[PDB]
Amino acid sequence: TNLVAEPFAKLEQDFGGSIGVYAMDTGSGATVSYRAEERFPLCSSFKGFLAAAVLARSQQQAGLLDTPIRYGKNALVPWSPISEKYLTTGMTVAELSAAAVQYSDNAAANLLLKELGGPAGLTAFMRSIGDTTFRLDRWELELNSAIPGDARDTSSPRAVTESLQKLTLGSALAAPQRQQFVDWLKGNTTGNHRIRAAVPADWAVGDKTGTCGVYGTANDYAVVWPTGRAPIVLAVYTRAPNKDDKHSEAVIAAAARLALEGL
Ligand SMILES: C[C@H](CS)C(=O)N[C@@H](B(O)O)c1ccc(F)cc1
Repeated sequence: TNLVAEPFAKLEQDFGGSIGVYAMDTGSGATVSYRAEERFPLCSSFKGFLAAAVLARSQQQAGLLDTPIRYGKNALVPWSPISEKYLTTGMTVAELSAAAVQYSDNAAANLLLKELGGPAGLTAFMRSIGDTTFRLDRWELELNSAIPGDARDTSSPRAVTESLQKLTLGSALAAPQRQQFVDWLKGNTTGNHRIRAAVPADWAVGDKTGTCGVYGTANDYAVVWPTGRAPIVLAVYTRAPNKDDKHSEAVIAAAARLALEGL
């Protein structure tokens, strides 16, 4: 819990919806929590964990990452800029994972989900590193419905942070695989106005965003490297109760700030 929750409550009330935060200092063990136990839509942030499910297989399947995929045009659901660009060449499993992570590429996420046996398969992976909260049920783009109280395609900020720590900094992935996942996260292009905007620009960050396009539901999670110190892992999710509600990158940044300053 949190005995100085007031800063977050005010931010949430001003926003009009739900804020969800869970931050961990790996070095000290300190944590900041606000609706950290409550379910929020993953939207696109599942793609980070997806690439990690991929990097995990690649430890048993050699050359999985270099495997080209010659996808067709009807793989190209909206918001697939990298896939769209590379339609004519195809793309490797690695490049798909990269584009999944750093551009939120929709088609590339679906192509990887297929290689792993769909949402249930990604969900199996996360159960296998100790996440009993995460569940992916659907593909892009239906998984973005963000319907109030729908448990499909949801996790909790703390289980997202705890899983992210396992895959980037602990033992769930082999050291190189682990380095590749952190490197993919560090090259993200979509998170500049969210958690990154709350960090001092001297700290290395890798993050993955999600944006459902409805119900003011948007999110981001991150590993952040302070000067001289163990890294911080955090997740900041949002939703709102009207379909019409606009999400807010500012609130995600602000809530991340409050977590970082809490720590
Ligand atoms: C409707 C929404 C676009 S607003 C969508 O279909 N997918 C989300 B995703 O978060 O799952 C998304 C958002 C931004 C991107 F650049 C890529 C993907």
